[PDB]
Amino acid sequence: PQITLWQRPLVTIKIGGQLKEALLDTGADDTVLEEMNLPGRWKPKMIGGIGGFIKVRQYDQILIEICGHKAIGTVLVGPTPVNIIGRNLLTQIGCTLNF
Amino acid sequence: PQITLWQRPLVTIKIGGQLKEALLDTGADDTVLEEMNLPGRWKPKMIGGIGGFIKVRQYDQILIEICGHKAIGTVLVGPTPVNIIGRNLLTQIGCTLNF
Ligand SMILES: COc1cc(CN2C(=O)N(Cc3ccc(O)c(OC)c3)N(Cc3ccccc3)C[C@@H](O)[C@H]2Cc2ccccc2)ccc1O
Repeated sequence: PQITLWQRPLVTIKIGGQLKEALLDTGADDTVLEEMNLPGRWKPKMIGGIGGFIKVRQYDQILIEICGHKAIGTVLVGPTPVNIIGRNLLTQIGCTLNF
Repeated sequence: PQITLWQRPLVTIKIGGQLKEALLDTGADDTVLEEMNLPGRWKPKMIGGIGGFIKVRQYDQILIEICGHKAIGTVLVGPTPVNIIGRNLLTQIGCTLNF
């Protein structure tokens, strides 16, 4: 769909059998979700944002359905205030910026 | 123009006579730029990001040219690692997210 930016670009996602709302974030290279019950192995990683860095658990090959569209990619899970869908998954659902 | 998201969405901006590159960021409510010379009065403010909070100076009614489109709005200046154009100015240049 076309999303104007007068309010935050929030979308419903289904990940690990759970329903969540997440921000479509063109400034984010990675997808990072708040702490959740997600199965399997993960590697430690660190990401830096405004205000500093956070330690996240990195899961690969995770299925996410973002507004009905399936995608599989890396998901970082950790102490973010907001669920973020970043550019690694936005390219997969064919999302563009237009002006 | 239409911008796909395989690379960071960076654009040239002109602000206070100086030329800079900035990220088009739909996850950012506000525009925050690295420390720069900027004329005027300002109010201290704090913004929260992924690793925590930073103190910024808020400048109102600042002219910014973003890819040859002029906009006037609030600009926050402070210790961000990247120049961020957030939704307060993205709606002014008519930017939409599409998928
Ligand atoms: C509430 O408004 C604002 C919020 C921010 C902070 N914020 C961040 O901390 N991240 C960091 C980041 C997240 C995920 C990544 O995958 C990443 O990699 C580049 C960086 N970036 C900006 C950034 C990019 C590169 C380097 C440093 C910073 C994406 C933003 O939308 C936003 C995400 C966010 C929104 C709301 C709450 C928490 C985080 C900035 C400006 C604002 O006006």
